[PDB]
Amino acid sequence: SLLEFGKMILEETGKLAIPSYSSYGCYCGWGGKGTPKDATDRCCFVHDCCYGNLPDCNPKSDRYKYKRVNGAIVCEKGTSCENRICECDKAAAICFRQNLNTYSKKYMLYPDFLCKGELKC
Amino acid sequence: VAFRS
Repeated sequence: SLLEFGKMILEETGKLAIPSYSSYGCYCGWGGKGTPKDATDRCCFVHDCCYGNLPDCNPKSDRYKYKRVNGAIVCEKGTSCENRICECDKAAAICFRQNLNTYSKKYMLYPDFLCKGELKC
Repeated sequence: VAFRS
């Protein structure tokens, strides 16, 4: 679920998902169009694609379980949709951690009109 | 929270 994703994001990065990743660049929190602004925004692009791979799942609300095996996220078995959602979220949280070094606060609340063009998944 | 695309 979105709330679990946000807890995963905070755990990985120490930033709060709202506001650090809820309105960032072209794809975080409200993606759709545009060239992603940086690597963090590409994490969100890929995460959006990842959810897009699951048209009959409901990643905003469906809850999954995961645990940590020293540091590492391990998705626990739920329904097929929960497993696949968890793997999307795990990847994005790891991606955000891998790209913290280039996170830029100037992409928070990034205006829509600066995001133009479709980029295929 | 987030809630994109």
